[PDB]
Amino acid sequence: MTEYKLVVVGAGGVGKSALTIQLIQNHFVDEYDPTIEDSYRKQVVIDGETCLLDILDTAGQEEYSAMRDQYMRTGEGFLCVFAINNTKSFEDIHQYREQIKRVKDSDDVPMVLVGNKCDLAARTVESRQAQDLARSYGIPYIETSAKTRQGVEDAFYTLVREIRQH
Amino acid sequence: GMTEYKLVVVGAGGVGKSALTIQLIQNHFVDEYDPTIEDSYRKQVVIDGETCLLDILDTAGQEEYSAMRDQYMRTGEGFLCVFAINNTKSFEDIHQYREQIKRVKDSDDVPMVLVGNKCDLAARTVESRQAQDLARSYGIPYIETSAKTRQGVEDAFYTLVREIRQH
Amino acid sequence: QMRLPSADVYRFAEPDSEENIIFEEGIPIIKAGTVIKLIERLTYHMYADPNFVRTFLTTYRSFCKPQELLSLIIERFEIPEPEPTEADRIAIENGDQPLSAELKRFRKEYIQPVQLRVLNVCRHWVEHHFYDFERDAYLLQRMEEFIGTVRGKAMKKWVESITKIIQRKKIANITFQSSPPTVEWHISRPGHIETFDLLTLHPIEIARQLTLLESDLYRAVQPSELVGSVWTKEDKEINSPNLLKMIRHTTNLTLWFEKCIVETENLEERVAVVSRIIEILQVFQELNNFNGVLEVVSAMNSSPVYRLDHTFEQIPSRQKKILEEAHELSEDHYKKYLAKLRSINPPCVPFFGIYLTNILKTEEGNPEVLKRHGKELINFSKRRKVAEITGEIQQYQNQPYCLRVESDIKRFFENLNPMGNSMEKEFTDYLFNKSLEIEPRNPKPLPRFPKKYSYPLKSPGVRPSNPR
Ligand SMILES: Nc1nc2c(ncn2[C@@H]2O[C@H](COP(=O)(O)OP(=O)(O)NP(=O)(O)O)[C@@H](O)[C@H]2O)c(=O)[nH]1
Ligand SMILES: c1ccc(C(CCNC2CCNCC2)c2ccccc2)cc1
Ligand SMILES: [Mg+2]
Repeated sequence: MTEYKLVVVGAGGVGKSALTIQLIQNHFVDEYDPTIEDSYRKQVVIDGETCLLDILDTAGQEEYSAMRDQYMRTGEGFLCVFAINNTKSFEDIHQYREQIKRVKDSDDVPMVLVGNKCDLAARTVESRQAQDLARSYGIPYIETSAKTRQGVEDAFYTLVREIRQH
Repeated sequence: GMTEYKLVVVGAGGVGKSALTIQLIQNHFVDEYDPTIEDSYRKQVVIDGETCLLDILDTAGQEEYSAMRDQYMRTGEGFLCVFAINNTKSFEDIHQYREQIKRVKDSDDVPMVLVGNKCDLAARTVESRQAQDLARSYGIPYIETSAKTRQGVEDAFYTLVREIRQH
Repeated sequence: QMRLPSADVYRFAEPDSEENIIFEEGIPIIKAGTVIKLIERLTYHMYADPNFVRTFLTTYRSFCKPQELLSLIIERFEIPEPEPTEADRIAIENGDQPLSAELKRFRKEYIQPVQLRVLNVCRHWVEHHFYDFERDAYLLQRMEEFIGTVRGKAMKKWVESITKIIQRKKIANITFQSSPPTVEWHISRPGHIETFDLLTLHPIEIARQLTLLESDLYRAVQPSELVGSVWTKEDKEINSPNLLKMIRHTTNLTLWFEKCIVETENLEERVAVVSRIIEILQVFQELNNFNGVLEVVSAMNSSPVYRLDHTFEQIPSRQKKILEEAHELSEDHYKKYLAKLRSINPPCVPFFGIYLTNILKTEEGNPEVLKRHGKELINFSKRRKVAEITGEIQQYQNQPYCLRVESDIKRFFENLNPMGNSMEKEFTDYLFNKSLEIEPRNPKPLPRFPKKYSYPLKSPGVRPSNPR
């Protein structure tokens, strides 16, 4: 079966680990334990074909920013996550995008823009704003909640479909 | 084209039984085994000039799945009944294994060999004379093997293939 | 390129050589090495490889003691900083602040990555291998002390985090989005546990509840019950209780199927019994419960049941097909089973037996050390092979079944005890004698027996129902 290397990136606290653990275990992590680097595997049937997903969960805290290129080298596709109640995490997206292009030395890298925590009412980033950015990158935009599972499979499996067509 | 013999290894767990099949199928010039690959339990050999294919079923590790024994045994034309020479209990189990093979095959005359295996440098507790006596009363050959030095391993399997050919 | 500390003050700065590390023929794969080199690579500054951490923490106890591991990673953590370069020295002698370019690059690209990864080893060690600490409280105190005295603002977020995680662990919930199907009932009604039996419960609900039960048993097995082949040794009841509990359930359920069959002496009723078990098998397949499938196949291939030709003659051809295809999964060393397992969409319940045999043989047919140039290197590729197996086990342990527990049906199957007070051999002989009684060997003619079931034998079938 085909193996896909997925990488989840984004500012600290946006919910990269919660999204990943929801996907893997159908379980919402309520605690905030900052990641250094974690790895997960999932066998799943996508569009009638069996896939092995390798998911690399990365560190968002600034103190770990020197280790970023190290995991972008291996990745085939990237989930770029921000939280819709955190404007600063949205502004950080741009920097991840550029570093990924830099490292992989390409303008053509499978990516999905994810706006997480869409279960919360106190939104500060508007859909339209995030959608315009996604279009300028040429990638889909998906809003998710690790808490309720809304959008979660949709975000990951969309990334897989893009790696397939790449 | 060539004859394929289905061989089944049976015996108590925990006492080095799996070294037998591994020492046989192995390169036997480098300990570097991967049971994960198909080709790790099939082996082409020449026995008394006649070339044949050995298919070995060794479910070591699964002894606790005792209700699956019948189904595994059913698959075989010949049987290696293995005990450890430093484990009296494994020797005493032999009788029930033989009875179960006869029942599953529905025959008093099933190709099998008794194999006493030396799995480490601990003290022997089953003397070879006891094992010879038990084998004679069953009417089957007895082979002693070493789990480290590859001594006796070929002899145990080749002897079993001879019992099948002469059955 | 960065200069390293001297190997005389910091052992992890020894150059790579064939005498301390060997690579396999975009990160390297280690074939063998000294413990020192394994720990350097476990916490390498140049790349990320979290799977190496899982591998190491799963298997290290065969070549290194826990107390010694902790000493070694604390030592890896304590990296000497370089002295000021000549340009720095000259700035300082003129009363200026030095640029400290080399010191800063070393901190950013060697010390911080290596220390973060030491901390990641500690984090993974506590979260996923806490049994080392449960079995040695002094190891835990050293860990708590080490973590609780790490200073510096750079490490602070993770130090605080690992401290909380250790505390939570010391005093040691599913989202689905779609609803579980409705529980199905047949002759036995809810609450009437006294009437519960093979033919009175709904075969759909039998398969579902056995699948929940067998899934829970499968999900409870830890790698510590497997590495070192401990489920086969003298202390297996101490070291592998979850594994053995799981295996014993499978064995009990197989014997119960056999018992239900040969203790039904009337031919027509026995045909109903066999037919109901093949229907349960069919729901097992729908649910990807391969452990359940092989429970049934083991029972049909057992000596008491396999020989009942008169019973199998009467089974519908469509059910003979279902049974024969299930049996083919196990043929040729489980060739079709393995292909089917790797192609389905989880949740599933694997057959554990294959894993046990592969782990045992990997550990038995590979040396602990490789000798090179008079040195003994730890054979790490043997460890990686074992962790590939435990890794696959854990992968299938993640996905939960979306099914509702029925407490009474669960209880009924938890307390199944087909053997009663009898020993295995005596019970096994009993089953075979029952088999000889109800269908004697050729040429002895087939007797007749009275019926024993007072309720209808017609199956409600294996297609689920759905009221509004
Ligand atoms: N309401 C809500 N809270 C969420 C959601 N996703 C994550 N959180 C919460 O936000 C916090 C941060 O989650 P986490 O997954 O650890 O974030 P992270 O991006 O992995 N952080 P780091 O970069 O440091 O590893 C946790 O308390 C978590 O419960 C979501 O969809 N909704
Ligand atoms: C798979 C597993 C078991 C069975 C048997 C029948 C086996 N057939 C052989 C019997 C001896 N003679 C050789 C044929 C069975 C018997 C009773 C009830 C249902 C099944 C078939 C397929
Ligand atoms: Mg995280």
